[PDB]
Amino acid sequence: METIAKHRHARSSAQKVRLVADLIRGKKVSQALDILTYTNKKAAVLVKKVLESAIANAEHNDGADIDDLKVTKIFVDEGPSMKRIMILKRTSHITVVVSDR
Amino acid sequence: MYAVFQSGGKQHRVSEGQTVRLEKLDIATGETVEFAEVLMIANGEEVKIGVPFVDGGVIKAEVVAHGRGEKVKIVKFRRRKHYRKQQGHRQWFTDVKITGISA
Amino acid sequence: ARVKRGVIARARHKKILKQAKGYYGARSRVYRVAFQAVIKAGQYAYRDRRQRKRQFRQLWIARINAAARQNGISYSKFINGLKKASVEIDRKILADIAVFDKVAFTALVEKAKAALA
Amino acid sequence: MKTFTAKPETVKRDWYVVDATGKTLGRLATELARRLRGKHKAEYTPHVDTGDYIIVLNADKVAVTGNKRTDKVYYHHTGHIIKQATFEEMIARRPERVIEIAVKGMLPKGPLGRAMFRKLKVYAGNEHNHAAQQPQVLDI
Amino acid sequence: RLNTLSPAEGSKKAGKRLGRGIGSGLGKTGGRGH
Amino acid sequence: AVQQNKPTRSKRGMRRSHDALTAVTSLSVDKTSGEKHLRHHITADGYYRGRKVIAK
Amino acid sequence: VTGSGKKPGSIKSPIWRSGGVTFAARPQDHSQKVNKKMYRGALKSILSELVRQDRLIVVEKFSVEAPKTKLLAQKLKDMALEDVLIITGELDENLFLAARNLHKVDVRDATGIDPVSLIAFDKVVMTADAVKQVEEMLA
RNA sequence: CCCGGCGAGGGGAGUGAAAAAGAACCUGAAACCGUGUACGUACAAGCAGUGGGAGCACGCUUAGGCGUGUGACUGCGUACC
RNA sequence: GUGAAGAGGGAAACAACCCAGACCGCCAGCUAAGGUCCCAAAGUCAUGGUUAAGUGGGAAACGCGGAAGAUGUAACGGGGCUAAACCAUGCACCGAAGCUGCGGCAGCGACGCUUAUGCGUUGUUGGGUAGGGGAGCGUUCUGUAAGCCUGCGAAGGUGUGCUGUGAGGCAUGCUGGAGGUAUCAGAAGUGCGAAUGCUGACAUAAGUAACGAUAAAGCGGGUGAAAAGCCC
RNA sequence: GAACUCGCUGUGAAGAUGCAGUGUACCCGCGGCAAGACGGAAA
Repeated sequence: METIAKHRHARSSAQKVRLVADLIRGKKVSQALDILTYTNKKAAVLVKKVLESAIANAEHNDGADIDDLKVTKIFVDEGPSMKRIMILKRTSHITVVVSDR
Repeated sequence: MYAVFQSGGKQHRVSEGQTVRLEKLDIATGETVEFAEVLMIANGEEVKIGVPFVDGGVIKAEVVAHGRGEKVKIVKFRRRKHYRKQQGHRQWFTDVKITGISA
Repeated sequence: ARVKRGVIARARHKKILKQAKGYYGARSRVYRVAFQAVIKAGQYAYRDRRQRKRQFRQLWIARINAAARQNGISYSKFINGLKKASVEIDRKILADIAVFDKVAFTALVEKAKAALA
Repeated sequence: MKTFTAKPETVKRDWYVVDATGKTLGRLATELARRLRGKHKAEYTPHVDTGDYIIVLNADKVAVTGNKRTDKVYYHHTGHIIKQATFEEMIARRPERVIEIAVKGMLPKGPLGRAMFRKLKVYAGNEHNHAAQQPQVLDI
Repeated sequence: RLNTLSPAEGSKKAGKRLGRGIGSGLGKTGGRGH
Repeated sequence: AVQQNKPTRSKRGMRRSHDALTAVTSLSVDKTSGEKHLRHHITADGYYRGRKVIAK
Repeated sequence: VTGSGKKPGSIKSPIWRSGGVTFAARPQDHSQKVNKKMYRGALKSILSELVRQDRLIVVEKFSVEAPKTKLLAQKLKDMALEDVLIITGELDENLFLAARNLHKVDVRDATGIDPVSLIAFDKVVMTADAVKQVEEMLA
């Protein structure tokens, strides 16, 4: 049993978001929130928001057991891009799956 | 307790109860064949050979299945010469269950 | 009546890429270089199959020379004795008997020495 | 049946000790290279180290053949914008260096060659500390 | 027999379509050389 | 001063192998508020070293 | 093809998007001249083949008093025929009036006999006058 | 209904046969960017493949030395038009 | 004679130097040139001799001298060989796709049955540019087809296995939810890897220049979740 | 075009990162020289 949260069309680069995500994958949620909230990357706020939404959905629709939450899968993938004249803006999708076990 | 014999022109060292691959032969599946051609017999004391075609060795071979070998693709190509051909190929093979060694 | 080439090109690319697996990135993903990779691999396989007989012949020669030296006889003299004694055992059989059972090879070389002169 | 292949963990390798004093350097070098290669053993395959460990002692009294004591010289370049070493000087300092150079020349070049060369143990003095492995002293 | 009639052998020939690969014989230069 | 070849994925991965960030792993719990906070910082509630601060 | 010949070669090129096809077909009739002797010989050969194959049935006269499709269906069922081609001489209003409704059953005159219909249809129903008319036509 | 910022977006429930049809809306390979899985690599040099090949996990014959995933190591090997 | 239009083996790497004209496959053998100290497979083989200088392992005329080889040994391929160099002879071995041993595929002459032929075979061919000739596979539509399969699952995409000397074909899990189509004949807008070919998407150098007159910015409060570029 | 992109000797469409021999080198980034760079240009 796991809860999936995917934020689409993120307004940030697909690399820096990946750099932020690399530091949180495989870490306990309790300390993951604290460590992520105290970083120097603007992309960190999007990750915090999506993780907060994921945990809120998990606790509302399923047993909270907030202490025993562990992140299993998390990844960022490049999203839609539009061509214009000054260039393409880079968008990303952020996906996080959290399971108690 | 093994033996050495050639049937399709290829030397084979086969022990009792060991399945070996031989070239295709016009041998029916329902009948056994005799390979009177022997070259060496392995036992507690090996039987030396002074001349080939030793009559003291009798080998019974029973074909159990038929088929072709693994498909192999041969490609002949030349650089800058616009010459290139490709063709698949396979070879028939037979398996014989060897029982009993004559000393 | 216009016809669409999508199906034929799709099938050709699929079949050619299927044989091209594990060629260090681009060669296994890009058709342009994948064609060269597969054709060169086929030619290399053909030539290596041709040379495999020679390679295994060299391996058997080395093993037989090692066995003869261990038994205390030169490889050339051993071959001369074996052939002049009316023995048609293939080098593969000699290597197999030498590696597996040492007593049999020792007896064979002793017999060759007996029928050497 | 497929050709027999020696398994690296199944190889049984012993210890051999050879003295180069009063011996032709070329012949003994070739013999050591052959023994390291494992080609002497019947169960030899040119893909794994089937040879035996070799120990060389008393390399100071190696017998020079002909007038190569001074005529023969080796040049090595450090790779800069050259180093000169005379045969007599290197012989007086450490004959093990020239012995190792010759052995490396004998062995095939490559990582496998380096791995096989790792088995050589050359000592300037007659005495050695490897006697704990009950090495078999063979004179050749 | 509803529709099975076919032309006799040799009466109909598929012809030659040059400039189609190398397996079809002539495929380059259009047959006029360089 | 211009490119002549096409670097593959390996070069991009290796060059990007050193930009990975690291966790501070230095959070401290305030004695009074009992809430995690960074070392040598000021808590949101307005506490530091156990004494009172402006806490605006 | 409408466009512009100004150099950007030219936009109206076969190798560019929305470009004209260099080998563009043109409207030309595909009809091929067929000799009268060839047509007569083909008709004779097919007619001779049909009789030897027992695929041709000859009747004195096939007609219906009134243009009733149901009656024609019953008559065909009596003869155990479902896909047959009727060939006759003078056109009859009662029979011709009902011919298009049945796709497997159609009536034709000897003057405009079509070989493709004869070949495709399993069986052909002749007439006492129709056979004489067609044999005179071929001669 | 909840998180989110009364944004966007997401989750649950429900409609809908399908939401794996959600308005960036039929079917969705490749070039391109990843996750998890099995393997190899931090002392080894060159069209990066091939032949042999111990090892490392799995289905198997419910061992019988079979195949699948990678290939430590070496002989050979200077792209296409 | 070779390349042109022939691969292979040896000479370090080679198209004109030597041997040798590749139908395919088999963990078989015998040879040509070339080698038998290791690298690297075979004689550290046997007999009659030269070498003291590494000449061998580069050097004409002239009697060991005449005679210098270079980015780093660099004119034995490296070692070292006083014979592991060289002159002569003997028996051997290694040695290619050359020959033979086994299996298989296609064509071409010669025959006895035989016919719109398969056998018994008898010999041979199967490297190939330009070029010529012959034989075939894939797709649209048309008649076949108001036949057949198909919401119990068609195409299209995708994974597996089998099959054919080949282009290909066959069955099957999966998103997929509506068409496809046997055999036989007829036409191509018919098979893509390149022409600085065109259209849509994307890696690339890379999170690298730089963020554009060097007039210059701040403090408290307010709105805003988030304020140093918003307001006071 | 793709590179698991080292230095010398010889060969080489004639000064070779990719051919033969030899030697060096744990993997990967950061600021400078530009000696290479057949990319422009400099008789």
